[PDB]
Amino acid sequence: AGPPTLDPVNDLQLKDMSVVEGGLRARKLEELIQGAQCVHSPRFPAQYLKLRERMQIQKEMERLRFLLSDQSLLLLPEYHQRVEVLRTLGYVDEAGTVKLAGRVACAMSSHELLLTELMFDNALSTLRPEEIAALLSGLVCQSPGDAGDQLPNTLKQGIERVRAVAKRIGEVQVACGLNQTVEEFVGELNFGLVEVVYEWARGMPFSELAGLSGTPEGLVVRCIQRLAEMCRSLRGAARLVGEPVLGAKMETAATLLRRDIVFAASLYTQ
Amino acid sequence: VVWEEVLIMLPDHVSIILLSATVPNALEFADWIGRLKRRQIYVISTVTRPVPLE
Amino acid sequence: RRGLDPTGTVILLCKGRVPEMADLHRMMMGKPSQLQSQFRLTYTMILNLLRVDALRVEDMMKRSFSEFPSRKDSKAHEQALAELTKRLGALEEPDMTGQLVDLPEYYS
Amino acid sequence: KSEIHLFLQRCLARLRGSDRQLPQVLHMSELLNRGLGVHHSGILPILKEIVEMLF
Amino acid sequence: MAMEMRLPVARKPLSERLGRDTKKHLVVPGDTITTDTGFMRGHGTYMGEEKLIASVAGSVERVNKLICVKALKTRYIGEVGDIVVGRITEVQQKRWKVETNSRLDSVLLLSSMNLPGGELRRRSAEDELAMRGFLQEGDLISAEVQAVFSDGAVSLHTRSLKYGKLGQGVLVQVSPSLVKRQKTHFHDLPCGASVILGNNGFIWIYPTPEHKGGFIANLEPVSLADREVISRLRNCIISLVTQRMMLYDTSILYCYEASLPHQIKDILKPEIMEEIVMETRQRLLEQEG
Repeated sequence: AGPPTLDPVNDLQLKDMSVVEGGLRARKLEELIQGAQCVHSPRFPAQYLKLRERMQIQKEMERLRFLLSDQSLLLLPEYHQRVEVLRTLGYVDEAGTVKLAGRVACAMSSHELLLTELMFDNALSTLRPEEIAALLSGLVCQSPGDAGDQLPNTLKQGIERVRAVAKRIGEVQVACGLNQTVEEFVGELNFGLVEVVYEWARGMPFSELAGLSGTPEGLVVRCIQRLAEMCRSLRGAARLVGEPVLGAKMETAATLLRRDIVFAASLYTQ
Repeated sequence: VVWEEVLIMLPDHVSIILLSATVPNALEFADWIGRLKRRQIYVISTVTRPVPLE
Repeated sequence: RRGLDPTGTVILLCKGRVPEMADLHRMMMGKPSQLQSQFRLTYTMILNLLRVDALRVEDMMKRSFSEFPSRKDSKAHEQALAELTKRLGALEEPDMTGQLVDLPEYYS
Repeated sequence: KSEIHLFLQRCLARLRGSDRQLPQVLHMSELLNRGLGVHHSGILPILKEIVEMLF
Repeated sequence: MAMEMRLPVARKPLSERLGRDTKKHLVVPGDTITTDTGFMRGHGTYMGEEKLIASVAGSVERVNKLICVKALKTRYIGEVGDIVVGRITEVQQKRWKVETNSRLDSVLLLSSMNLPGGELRRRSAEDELAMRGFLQEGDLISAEVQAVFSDGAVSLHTRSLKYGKLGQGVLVQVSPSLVKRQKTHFHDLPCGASVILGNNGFIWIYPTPEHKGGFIANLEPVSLADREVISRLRNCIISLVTQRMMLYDTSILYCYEASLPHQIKDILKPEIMEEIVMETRQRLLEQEG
């Protein structure tokens, strides 16, 4: 009947719960098989083979349907986890219907999540245009961040009222099925180019601007023309909501930002 | 992802002319393009690059 | 250029230490990397495609290049499914009455 | 060098005087005078295409 | 034929027939809304002296910093990616003018139009002469809004296959606040006809396009069994739209099924409408609930 087989659990000291449990099923199944009825009847093997063949046939067709199925997609669970995070926030309500707050974010360019909550959570809409033209630089400045302690007392407050929104979106980001850390989410935001764009917007000549600023003046103009696009796209949102208190100081900032060195561009323009 | 998203969203009334530089597995990339769109593509490749350099 | 020079030269200048030639051969003499795919998802794509409704996220997902090694034989896949489902109906029902009652449990 | 100084004269002097004299443009046109050039995305685009114009 | 002549009946106010108490917050112009430290004004309100003053009758709806008042009667306001239906009222040199129940007119640019042919043949100034030939005065289109202008004007485009000039059918105009926002405003109801629920208040009912841009005329007689269905849906749409009901696919299907027992000609009475609206209300109550 078979030579004495080594114990998978005790002889080899494999103290795995799965191993012991699988062993117990094997002993129980052998005991139950010893009391089987179908082995005895006239044509057990033929109908057993028929049942086996039928089971393989069912398995083959269900495998073929699963191959040609939508659940076979790789990142579909990630898409669902990226939709539930878009639904916990009041953007999408139920099964493909978009709210009003979910229609403001569509007509933007970058940082839709962090910018719509800033428009709603009032932290910037009660400031002068020449300052909010400086805070919005922290999104797209793309430089190492070291601020200055000589800045006004409101800026040392103005910087953490957006990092709080970052530490309000990160928790729902992480605990929704996504694999992006909250800390590296706040690490995207840096404030290297925050003071320079301030004196730049107040209307002071660039000659000493480049001298005092500790950065080459080649990325400043690109950061400027990136900022002016989001300021041109926030007007459509302020118009959609119907709140011209911010849409007026933003229009003043937009007209206060357009200089002539920016438009110089190339040699044979005209 | 920019190129893939454009290529999928591009309609079927345009004849694209891809210009790579000796990409190895180019015999199935144009197969995929010719199958996504109901269009027929042709593949050209050369050897013996001129002005030899060491 | 297209013949507009005698020759050309590409000098490698190592200034700190030996350049570990064994990886030099992996780069100079070696076929280029295969054209892989880096399809990924972002909030911008979904937000833009949710407002207007002419496509779906599953359609751009499946019609991408990452699913190419899987969807190259789809038509054959449902054709084989149809043939195999037709082959399902040709099998008579195995006997389940009498002393063959325990047959499915025995098979399991 | 006369050709360089005349092409540069018709290139740079198309804008305001305050922008005409800046440390980046003098520190680049000086090395351009000797026949050198530095090209990267961290310089002004008008100074970016000048180098490839001369090259 | 008897030309029945009934007599007017006084209306019963307060809606006591069912009985409900509202839990909302209702305001009228001049009322002072919450005046806390910092809030943002919506559409329907304005600001005075340290006061948020409502400027239109309705109910306040706030999403987490925003006080606004939603009126119950307005005109259509355009939004990006919104299905609309309109009619040509002016044909200009380089544009048409379309009326879609908005505060202004809507412009259909020649640059955005599926010209006959439906493929890449040409676009030049020769088409400008015949553009005013096919899109004549008083035609029906079905397009999609492109963008919002700087004075509340809307530009709409027809860059698809499902959009373009429409054919035979009937039109029913209602207020542009009874159409429910969805993700599929195109429907193919299993009755014998279709419908487009325009977000601007235009309801278009036409028969199913048999099998399978205005290229086809198809000015041939429509079978008798299709008119009776279109008339049934026309009367049912009037019935549902009138009292309160918000319109979408299931309500119309439910009332259509509820309208079989008695004839299409006899449903114009105040009470037959009531006995159908109440039945649809309770069927929706026993299905959703």
